[PDB]
Amino acid sequence: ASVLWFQGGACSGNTMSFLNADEPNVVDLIVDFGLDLLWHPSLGLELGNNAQKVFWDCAKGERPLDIFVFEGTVIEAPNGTGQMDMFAGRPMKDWVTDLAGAAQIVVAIGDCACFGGIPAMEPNPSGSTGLQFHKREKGGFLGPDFRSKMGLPVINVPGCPAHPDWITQILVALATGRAGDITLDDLHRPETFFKTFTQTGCTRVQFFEYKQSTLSFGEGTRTGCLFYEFGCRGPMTHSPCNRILWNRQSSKTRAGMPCLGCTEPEFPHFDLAPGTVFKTQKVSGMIPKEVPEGTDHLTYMGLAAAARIAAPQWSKEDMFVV
Amino acid sequence: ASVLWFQGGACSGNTMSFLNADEPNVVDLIVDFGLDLLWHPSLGLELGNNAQKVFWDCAKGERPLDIFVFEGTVIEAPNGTGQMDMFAGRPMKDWVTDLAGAAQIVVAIGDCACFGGIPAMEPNPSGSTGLQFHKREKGGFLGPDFRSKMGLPVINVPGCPAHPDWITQILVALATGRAGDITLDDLHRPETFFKTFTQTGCTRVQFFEYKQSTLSFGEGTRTGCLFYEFGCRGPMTHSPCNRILWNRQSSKTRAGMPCLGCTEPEFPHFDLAPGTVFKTQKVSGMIPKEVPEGTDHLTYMGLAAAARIAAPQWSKEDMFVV
Amino acid sequence: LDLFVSPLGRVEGDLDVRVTINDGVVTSAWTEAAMFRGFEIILRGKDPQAGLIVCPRICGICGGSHLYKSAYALDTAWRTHMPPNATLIRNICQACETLQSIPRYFYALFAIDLTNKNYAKSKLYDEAVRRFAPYVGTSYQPGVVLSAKPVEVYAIFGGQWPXSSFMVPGGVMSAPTLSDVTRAIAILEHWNDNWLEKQWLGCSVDRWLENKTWNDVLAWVDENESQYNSDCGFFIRYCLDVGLDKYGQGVGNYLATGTYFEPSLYENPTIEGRNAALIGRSGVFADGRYFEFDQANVTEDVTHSFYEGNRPLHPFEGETIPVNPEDGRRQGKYSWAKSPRYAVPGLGNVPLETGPLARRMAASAPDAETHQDDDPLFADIYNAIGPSVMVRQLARMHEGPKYYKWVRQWLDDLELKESFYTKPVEYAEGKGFGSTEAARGALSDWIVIEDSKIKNYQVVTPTAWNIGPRDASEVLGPIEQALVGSPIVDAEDPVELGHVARSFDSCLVCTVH
Amino acid sequence: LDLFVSPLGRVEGDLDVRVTINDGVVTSAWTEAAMFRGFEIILRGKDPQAGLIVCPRICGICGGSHLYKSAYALDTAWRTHMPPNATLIRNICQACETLQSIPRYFYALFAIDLTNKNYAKSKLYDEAVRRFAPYVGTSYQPGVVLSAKPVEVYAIFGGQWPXSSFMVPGGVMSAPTLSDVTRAIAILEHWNDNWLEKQWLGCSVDRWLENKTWNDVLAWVDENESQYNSDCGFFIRYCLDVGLDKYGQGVGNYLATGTYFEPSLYENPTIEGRNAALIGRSGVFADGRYFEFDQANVTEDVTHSFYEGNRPLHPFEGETIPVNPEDGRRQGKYSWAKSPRYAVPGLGNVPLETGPLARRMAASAPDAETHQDDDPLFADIYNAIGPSVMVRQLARMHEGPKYYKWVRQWLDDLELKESFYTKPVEYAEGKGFGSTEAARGALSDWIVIEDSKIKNYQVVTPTAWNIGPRDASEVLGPIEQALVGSPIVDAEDPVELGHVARSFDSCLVCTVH
Ligand SMILES: CC1=CC(=O)c2ccccc2C1=O
Ligand SMILES: CC1=CC(=O)c2ccccc2C1=O
Ligand code: FCO
Ligand code: FCO
Ligand code: F3S
Ligand code: F3S
Ligand code: F3S
Ligand code: F3S
Ligand code: F3S
Ligand code: F3S
Ligand SMILES: [Mg+2]
Ligand SMILES: [Mg+2]
Ligand SMILES: [O]
Ligand SMILES: [O]
Repeated sequence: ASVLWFQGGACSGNTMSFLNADEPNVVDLIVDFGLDLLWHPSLGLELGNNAQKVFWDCAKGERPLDIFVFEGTVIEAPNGTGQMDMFAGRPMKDWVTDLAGAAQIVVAIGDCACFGGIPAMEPNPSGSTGLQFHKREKGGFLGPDFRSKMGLPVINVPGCPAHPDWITQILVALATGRAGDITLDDLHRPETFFKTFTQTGCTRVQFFEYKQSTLSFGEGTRTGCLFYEFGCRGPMTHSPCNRILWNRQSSKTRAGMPCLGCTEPEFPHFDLAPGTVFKTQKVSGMIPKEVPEGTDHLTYMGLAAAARIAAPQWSKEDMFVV
Repeated sequence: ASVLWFQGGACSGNTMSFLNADEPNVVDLIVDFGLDLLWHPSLGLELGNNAQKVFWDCAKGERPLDIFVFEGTVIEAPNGTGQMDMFAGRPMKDWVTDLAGAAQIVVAIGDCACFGGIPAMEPNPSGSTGLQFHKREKGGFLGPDFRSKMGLPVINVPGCPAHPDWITQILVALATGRAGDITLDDLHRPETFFKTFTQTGCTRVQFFEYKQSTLSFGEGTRTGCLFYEFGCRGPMTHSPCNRILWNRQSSKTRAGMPCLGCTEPEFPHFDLAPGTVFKTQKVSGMIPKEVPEGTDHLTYMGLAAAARIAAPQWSKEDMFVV
Repeated sequence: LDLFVSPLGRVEGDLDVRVTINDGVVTSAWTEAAMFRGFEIILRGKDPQAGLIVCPRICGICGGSHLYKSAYALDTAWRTHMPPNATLIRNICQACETLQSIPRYFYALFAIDLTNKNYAKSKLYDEAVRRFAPYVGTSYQPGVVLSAKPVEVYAIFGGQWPXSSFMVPGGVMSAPTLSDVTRAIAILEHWNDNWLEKQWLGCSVDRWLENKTWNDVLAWVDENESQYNSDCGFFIRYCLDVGLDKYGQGVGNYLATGTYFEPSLYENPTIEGRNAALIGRSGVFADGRYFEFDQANVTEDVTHSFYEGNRPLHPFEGETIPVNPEDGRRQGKYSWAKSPRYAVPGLGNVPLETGPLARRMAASAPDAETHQDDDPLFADIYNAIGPSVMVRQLARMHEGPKYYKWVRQWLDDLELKESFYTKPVEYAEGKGFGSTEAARGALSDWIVIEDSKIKNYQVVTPTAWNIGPRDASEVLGPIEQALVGSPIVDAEDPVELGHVARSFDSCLVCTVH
Repeated sequence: LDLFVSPLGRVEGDLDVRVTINDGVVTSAWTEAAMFRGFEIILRGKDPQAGLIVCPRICGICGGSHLYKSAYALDTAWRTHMPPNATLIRNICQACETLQSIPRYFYALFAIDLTNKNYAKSKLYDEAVRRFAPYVGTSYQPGVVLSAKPVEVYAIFGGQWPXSSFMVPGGVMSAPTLSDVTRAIAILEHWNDNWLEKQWLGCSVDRWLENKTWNDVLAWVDENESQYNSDCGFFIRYCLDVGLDKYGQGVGNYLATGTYFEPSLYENPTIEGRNAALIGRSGVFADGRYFEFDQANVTEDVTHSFYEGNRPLHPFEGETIPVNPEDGRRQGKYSWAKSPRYAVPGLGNVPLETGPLARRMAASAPDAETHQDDDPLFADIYNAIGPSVMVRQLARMHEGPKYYKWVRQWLDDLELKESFYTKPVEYAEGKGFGSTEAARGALSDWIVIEDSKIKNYQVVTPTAWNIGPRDASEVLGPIEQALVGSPIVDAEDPVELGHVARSFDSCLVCTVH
């Protein structure tokens, strides 16, 4: 299947994360899984008119385009012209319009493409938006009703960056005849990865269960959960990040970094406003302003209170010891 | 450092698990980390008298023996003679006596060597025991006061089998000058791996937190925690199994198999007596006979009751979906 | 010359081989399994599902095979229902363990002996040393390192390898997701490309499987440089150059219990319906004739084994009653391995060589159904050149490409929306027979459940078939006969004995359990 | 001939290159950074630590470098204490990201152009195609695949790569365990053995680092077969055969801000004490003279950039005020890249080439302290053959062995019982300067914190230094001058422009942020 990978308001993190893919690695995926990577800004051999010829053929339908992967935001500034992102002689948004409409499948890889991501934070100088979402609001650049030629919406592979498996395993499924096994949530994210939470498989959930808080970074992360003092969004973030470990090693939360909720459309949450970075917003200094998904403050706090009293001794000591 | 790896009442699972090692792989560990693997039953080139010459040199002190790795039980039957395990012309226990006393470090890899493991279950036909433990009771075959020439007790790398990292990372630490960073718990297990629980990083802890039970195997494991109906011992088992994934993929509990507590000295717990296999022992059908480590039934049940009422909707639905 | 080799390593456990060498050739051989754990004894009185935990611990390399048959023993005992997906997962994981065993054993346990000084005069010796030298061999390192990949697939579905018990009566514990299957395919494809095709074959698995005759194999070696210099092509040329095709023939009679059930044909596992549902066909090849495997014809003799007993026992009524080796040796007993024998009509209870070669002959049997392995390659090799260390090895390595394709297809066959487990009725009563083809051959469990307890649990492992000692009729076990006729160039380093014993991929921990 | 290359890919972002070709040689060049996100604008008014999240998103390949300097900007702004372990972890992860970038960029972004048909007549062309062909190159596949290993070490300490923010004022968020360090060493050793030594060098890192002169490098290539046929040796021979040593010289003046602080010398990060504590030394090499880097001499000009401004701004008072490209082009502006210039005495504000080559020249500066990189190799190469695409590339690949050894030692230096983080005081006020050496060169953050908010946040990336357009004096940026003099054999496929731009490892997402 032909794959065209374009970068708009991108940092290429999803490409680099994609290149870290293992089982399959990127090379085997490109070569050994029938996925003809027509071009990629970071990997495509063609340049200049030679590259443009590939793009136009896909855009105009001269050659089939099975999967259009878009990384980065759709940059519409200035004044909706998209000239803050000029690619191959056109505003990148114009390429997105043609290629997304010519593609059998459109995959938004990374928050930028999915929802707007970091470039879409206020004041959004680049007029950035996602392909089919602007943050949580559906519609993005292509509109809510956009469907690829196979009738699917933009497949949103979120993350900042997306984990390689979140895209490669989808590509393998498409290449191995399992496109029908791919179910998408309301944000068009593959449920096989985004029905879990970042907290799912986190090494600190036991501390979270007993409301034992990581109090400090570094050696302080040898114990406790990052929810209460570092604003970890794991319980409110859908991701396999602690099920499918990053780089096959770890995750933010395992390493002691709070989940930033980067698989969720609002990322960066609160637009990294003062006091919201690596801090848990609280009411009266005790009640987190945001509770885990599906929970209410009353029951969560009541359960949290009971959990503290029942907290075992080990939950209050270092567990990730040398 | 010279490594001599012997198998007593072993199944070689720790060797095979060891051979699955990655970062480092076994070959790089043997060759590239200064660890001279003098012999190994599954890998040693020497056989017959040629192999015996290596063993005797280590046993008699002709050549240095830095690390003596013992896999499998110390078989003492019949009548303490050890002839149910004859190796290289001697009862294996006799080799253990000489090599453990001649080794700078003695590593028991696997429950069999650590504590007796499966062969030590009643009626224990082979008279199996661990090097320095018989189940939880310290002393095993070498005695509680046994110390290697570097003053360390038998380093117990438990598991059935041990994960490759539980041994290789220790070997790397020894090879890279980090022997002093290795701290052992009361069971002589490396705390860097065995301060966590199997539940630490399990993908089902959220279900455990909200006391949502896996009700059936197969597709039933797409939700819930295995503690309540499948006797998962994760909360009572010290292991990194869900921190350092097995085969770099998964763990028992992530895959839907209850933790059997195979890093704990009592494994197999209850000697696999009827009703104790993949079942949670309960009192009156509601109260688990064993609660998580550090917890008491009263507070656990009280917290469990509160958790059920506060359980969010997602905790009652499939999360490990296709 | 009476030579006692102790230890004969790289046979997954403790093996001592005694041979009588006359004029440089072994005239008699004794295989001594020297380590006993008594898992069958331990399993008595235990939970009916305790075998799912204990039996994998019979062996690290083939424990998943133990799990596979242990689960099917319960499936038959409890008349369970096996969802097709669960059968696929069991098949995939059984094959994946074998796919891991094939390179791991070949390079780590077997091929390093190809660097033995006895072959120093071979024009290929230097290349063999470069490739197969322990821990530094250019083929050793990747083959061993990549051998972990297939069991990553096992771990994807079983949580870990070794030491999963995820195959339970009624199916599997696991609920594979899409990423599990896609990753498993990716791991399998990567392993097949990187080791099986690039390193072992130097060609596609399809090209190797086009070999239907020994001459095809020979032509395949010389067809092009890649296949010629592949580990397979080099191994064949090395074997023919150093004489590994000249000895290790063995009994010439084979037992294949088969495995890899077709999901639609073994949804309700039974002993009677087992053979028809097998993809990797069961079959007993004896006296040049093909026989249908029947577990009822299996008997274990302990006349020369360190167990009590006076007559062969069918494993349903089998006993594992140890005798002290000191007393046993006074009675002529020399091994902890039982002596499994198969009642072949006209031949009586005869030793049968188990393993890949046995499977390959079974796959060459006629009347193969569409789902069944139908491969005449090793019928032709058997008739052309007969069994040997090389032919036995080639049968093992022939299954790599064959099993890979099966696993690759089974992964496709998985219907991830469908059931992986049917809650069985844990009947307090039941007799179950679970058998599979571990990497080393016919692995069988006979379980008797009574009063919701394991009344009897008898495991017959492939290496017990092969390495089991003489039976009551003093008929040598398959490895013992294979050892007979083996040249011994150097008595101090009798590598040929290792070749023969290792050509069976002998697993002594399995042998005795 | 006026040639407009759009897109010039494999420069991590959108690059359009306009050149004026006369008689097959570029006489003038314009580098057009065509994509703008305005992270500096976004960071205004945000949390003081928002840069730790935002700045890594400037770039996927070098985001950890952004994190490294973004954290140090806060460390200096808040006068934090940096435990030695945290400095080590930052150094390790910064280097590991660069160690990942070096092969990934070389094979995926740069080397595939060596298969361009313009080199079809080279006796080494076929080998170059076999090695460096995209996605199938025998060197491409392992180099790209293994490039993920160093960032696994990054992920061990940072949780993931890309997209960690684990470097915080006061240290790092993470608390590495013993298995983290041992695994990191094992990953690094495996990567060094498998790619850096076996594939890239064909020899040990120590052997390559014995090269102190260009002649040593040439002798190293011809010393033996392994080094001769290593990717490095082949690359050098290929460059000398196809003429990559003949163009891409560039400005010849270099900026190295340095990174990799000695833990004992930067426990209390300050702007003034930065240079002395650096292991990878800072240094400005201009007009054949060595100068000490001073961030105060950095100015960014936007005369030909799509930003408002009439005079160069020091980034502390820098502004990122976009102008519409349509209007900007009417004013002669042609790039979203600012024009960073360095005030070198006697030369004024001059473009400085950033990158590995700049570091190598800085490492050749005299008066190196014991902890500091002291390497005269590229001073000799610079004097012997001067800068070029090849020499610039060799500087990049020279750091692989050099940084590997540093990382390997830093991992040993970690004292796992000691602190990884000192709780800083989140001062509402503070001006911070964090700089590092991303894979592509000098990466610098100037942050102004006021009212517990980001008042100003200016990022100057190495490729902005290199690819930044003409300044107010119409002085071409380093890549623009490097492009000037580049032959253009085929105007339809101007690969030489790609070589020059990619020889800088140009990252356009970094360029503009
Ligand atoms: C209310 C509350 C208190 C904690 O201490 C705590 C600790 C760790 C995670 C969460 C919490 C939490 O929600
Ligand atoms: C008492 C109790 C009830 C549950 O439903 C439950 C579910 C999942 C894990 C644990 C539990 C538990 O301990
Ligand atoms: N394969 C294998 Fe092990 C043996 N013999 C079993 O069963
Ligand atoms: N390396 C790198 Fe990226 C650029 N240019 C930064 O900083
Ligand atoms: S990784 Fe980069 S491309 Fe966008 S989604 Fe994150 S900023
Ligand atoms: S359990 Fe983990 S995902 Fe965050 S909320 Fe606590 S650190
Ligand atoms: S920030 Fe993103 S990468 Fe995972 S740990 Fe949180 S969802
Ligand atoms: S893997 Fe085997 S060696 Fe013992 S510890 Fe478990 S039975
Ligand atoms: S959280 Fe996991 S470790 Fe067991 S007890 Fe529940 S399945
Ligand atoms: S059975 Fe053992 S391998 Fe881990 S999941 Fe439980 S401690
Ligand atoms: Mg038996
Ligand atoms: Mg800037
Ligand atoms: O085995
Ligand atoms: O970059």
